[PDB]
Amino acid sequence: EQRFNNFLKALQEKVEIKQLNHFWEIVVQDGITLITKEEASGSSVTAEEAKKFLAKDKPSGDTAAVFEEGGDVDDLLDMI
Amino acid sequence: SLLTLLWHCSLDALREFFSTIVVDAIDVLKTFDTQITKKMGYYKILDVMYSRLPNELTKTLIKLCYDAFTENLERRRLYHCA
Repeated sequence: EQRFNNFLKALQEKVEIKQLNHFWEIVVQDGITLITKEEASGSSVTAEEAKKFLAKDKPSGDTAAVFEEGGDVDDLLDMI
Repeated sequence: SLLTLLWHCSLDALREFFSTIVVDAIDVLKTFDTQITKKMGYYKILDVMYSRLPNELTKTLIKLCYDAFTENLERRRLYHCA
């Protein structure tokens, strides 16, 4: 049980750091059934609630795009 | 001649005269001594142009000058300086 619980944590974070079009959103909306630990209750349910909603959104950071010599170009396109 | 007027020209006639020759400078921006001398003058006039104040094409022009220095006979060094 707990082994697949930490496996669930690992796979969830792995798909999170992965960026896909048909990403874990389909998995999560079907992962409404036990995507999180259940060996001792209490922590199990709250961890399930935390993992269900994947937790927030805010963009920040300069020169973080593909081919940084275009990141300044991306910065260049900010004046018109 | 030019920088004398440009540094002291009225900031209204500056806009008119430059806006007349924006693309006239963009196109020419892109033996060989004539080319480097013309680009000398173009840098030495566009800097004074920009010194005043900020269409929308202008965004491109930045890169069009940046590479001009990043390249790595003394006229070449003067070109990099300009």
